[PDB]
Amino acid sequence: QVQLQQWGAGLLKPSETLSLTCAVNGGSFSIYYWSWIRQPPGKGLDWIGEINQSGSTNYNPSLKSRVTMSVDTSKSQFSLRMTSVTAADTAIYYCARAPRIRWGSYRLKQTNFDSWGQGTLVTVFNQIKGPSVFPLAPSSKSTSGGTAALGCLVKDYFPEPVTVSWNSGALTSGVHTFPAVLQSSGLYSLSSVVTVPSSSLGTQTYICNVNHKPSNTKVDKRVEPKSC
Amino acid sequence: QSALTQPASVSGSPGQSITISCTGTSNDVGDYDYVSWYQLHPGKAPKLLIFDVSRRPSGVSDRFSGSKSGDTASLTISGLQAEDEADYYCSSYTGSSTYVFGTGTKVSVLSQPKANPTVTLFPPSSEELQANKATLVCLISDFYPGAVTVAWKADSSPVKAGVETTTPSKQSNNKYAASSYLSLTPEQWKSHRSYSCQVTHEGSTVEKTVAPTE
Repeated sequence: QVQLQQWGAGLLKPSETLSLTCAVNGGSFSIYYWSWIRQPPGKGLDWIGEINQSGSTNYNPSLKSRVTMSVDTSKSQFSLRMTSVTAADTAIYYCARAPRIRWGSYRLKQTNFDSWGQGTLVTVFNQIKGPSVFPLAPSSKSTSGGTAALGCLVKDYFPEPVTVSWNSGALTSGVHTFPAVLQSSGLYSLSSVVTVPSSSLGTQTYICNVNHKPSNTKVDKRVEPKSC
Repeated sequence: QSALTQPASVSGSPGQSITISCTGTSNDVGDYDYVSWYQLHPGKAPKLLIFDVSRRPSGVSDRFSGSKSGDTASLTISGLQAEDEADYYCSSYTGSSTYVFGTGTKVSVLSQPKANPTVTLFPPSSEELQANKATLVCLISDFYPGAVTVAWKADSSPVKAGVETTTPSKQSNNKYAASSYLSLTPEQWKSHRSYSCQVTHEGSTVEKTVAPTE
């Protein structure tokens, strides 16, 4: 196998053009195909397409309207262009080798991928945007342990990251802040939750402090029970 | 072409043997010998384990073995070791001169005893609803191994649109937590008797339900 080095701008806005490049070290294009593959944060792998050193290309049927690949024999580089991106194109983009060979006339071997680059993380969204913060009032879902869960929903922000404290940093025990999910919007949401004793509800105060530094948004939200 | 179907999650204890299936069609797995298998550790690049259904590159442990019967290829991992905990993907060349991938399988090597998740489902807050939005929040905690699937239900009908779910990660105790979100309009929230979060873990499902009338 070979060593693939890849680069290109990974921060895009809707309708722009992704342009990534991969460089071959430790071999040459030879008779092989050279490919682009992506991994969106939810989904599994998507094969994007391939190219050989003579310029023959084969593309994924659902992406070919927007995708074209190029090769630069002189530099030992091949490229991906994908126009009119949306948040549906957000993903880690890998280049790789597809070293297919014929064995006689009807027989292909090494139908695999093998020289996988390290990946380029591409995100697609319009602008910096601060979160909307809502309370997650205590639900009491461990009867045996007499414990409740309460929290804050940190919704629809871009880009990462967001930091959540509780009670201006005095409350860390029992806190768990989840990784963000990426929504179809291209915006992120996350939640932070505290496991507390049920008897504390309504006497102890719980306030979550959300700071999304990318947008200089700080929000404090009190989280109180719904009903006694 | 259509993604190869894999199981979402497979687990085993160290020393165990496990198999991961990968189901396609006539045009990929079935009529050809074009199946590959890759191991993906978080943040590392994919690694080839098996190609042409059953050939192993030199440098891949012989604990890894591939095979095919009908439209289903299978990757067997013998003598499970903790380093084998990763995501696994199959792939195939096709008779239409394309490649397709599998949907991916999370392999867990049980280093600790199994722990069932605790599920806590939050309805939309009044504040979110006044803002003409609604999000249901399903919090999943205190479980091991760190693999789950989450299904949402409106009444008894499956909800697929507007679902996002995180990959499990460790809490400060040493068990896992995950989270799933259902985005709805206030109208859809009010328009049903209940919504449920269904959390499937190691062969068992825990369900929680909220209602716009509570």
